[PDB]
Amino acid sequence: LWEMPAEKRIFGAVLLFSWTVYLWETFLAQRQRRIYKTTTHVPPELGQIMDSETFEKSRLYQLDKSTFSFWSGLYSETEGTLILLFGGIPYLWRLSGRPEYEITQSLVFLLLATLFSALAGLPWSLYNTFVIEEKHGFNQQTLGFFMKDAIKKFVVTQCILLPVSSLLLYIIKIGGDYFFIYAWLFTLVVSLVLVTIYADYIAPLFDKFTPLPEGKLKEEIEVMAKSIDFPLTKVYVVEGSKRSSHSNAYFYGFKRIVLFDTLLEQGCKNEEVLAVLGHALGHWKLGHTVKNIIISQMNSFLCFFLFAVLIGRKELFAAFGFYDSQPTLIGLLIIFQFIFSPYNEVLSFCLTVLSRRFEFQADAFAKKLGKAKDLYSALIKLNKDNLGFPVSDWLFSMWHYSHPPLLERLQALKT
Amino acid sequence: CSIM
Ligand SMILES: [Zn+2]
Repeated sequence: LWEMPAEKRIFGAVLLFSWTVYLWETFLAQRQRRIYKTTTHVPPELGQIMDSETFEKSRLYQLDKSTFSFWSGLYSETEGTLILLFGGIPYLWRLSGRPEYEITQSLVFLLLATLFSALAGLPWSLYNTFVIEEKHGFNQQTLGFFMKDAIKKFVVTQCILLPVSSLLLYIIKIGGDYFFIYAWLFTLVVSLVLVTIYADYIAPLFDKFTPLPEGKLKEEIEVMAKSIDFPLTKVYVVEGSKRSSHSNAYFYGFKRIVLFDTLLEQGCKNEEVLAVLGHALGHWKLGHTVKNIIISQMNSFLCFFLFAVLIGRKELFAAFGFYDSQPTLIGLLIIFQFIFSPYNEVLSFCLTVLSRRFEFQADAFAKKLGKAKDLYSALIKLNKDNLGFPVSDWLFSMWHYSHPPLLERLQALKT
Repeated sequence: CSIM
């Protein structure tokens, strides 16, 4: 073309996509913000689900969350655009200087990159917990706990990041010409290792983990565990009351159950807790856990393959300001976080659609166990506990909501 | 997976 450039065109394409996706999500955010402002009256369908006092408490909470979501989101989108345009990343790469040498430079660049990321986002994080979560009486955290936890998490992150990054960069630089297969198999091992280690060693460092005390709930759970042939080791009661009044539950293994102390206490009755367990046990029995891993490793193989195909192109490096050298870590950032952006956005939308279908299947499994009436009462009680707005814009919930709306889940259980 |  005697009218358009090459490297400057692909850089513009990245930013043009990043802004259209942002404007799409902002249009969606505006569409749902209107729902919070318009629907001031309790609907006749969700009339028995929520009362006028709880509905208005939920209306203002989701409204304050929406306002923050915009400005915190806008700052991020502006920062990203400004760092790229100003040429922050290549200049930050230069200041982290002065195969082992490139890996060391990549390691210090990463240490500096994550340090700025953590510090710039910390005031926004501090606002959410101490202004939004505190105004609507959810937060139970002190400024000291928040600060001590932020450092705790940042330290633990770097101690996992640096050795994994150094070994991954080593495999790409040393290995070849089919380096992407060993690099994909390395991430495959690192994924399964960190999954088993996390809940047993990493997770108890930030939150107090204690096994469920013996009682009517503990005995009935073992009866249910033996019934579904679930290899239960122990049930855990996570001290989530030290952070916030929010209630939830999860499960892990290679097996142990994880339930919030806010859900057990106020919370949900023992009959409702067992129904919530029956739903979570559904993801194990229906193989939702195994299916999600198969998708994640299929995605990384496709990504590493296209990376190996595009790493050789010097045009993508020159686009973002890298002319003198083509660094490996920089190649991973440009291709995985910018070139793959359209694919990553489509895949995320497809996985959100799948997550909703996986939740309906786990709810259907809870009904198949007979605890349908108990789960119906639990879902409503947990919605009041977390001040969840029952009304939602269809276009917003279809794109963002990993869990289907309360009214949709309740109607499937009633049937 | 989760509940909420
Ligand atoms: Zn679930």
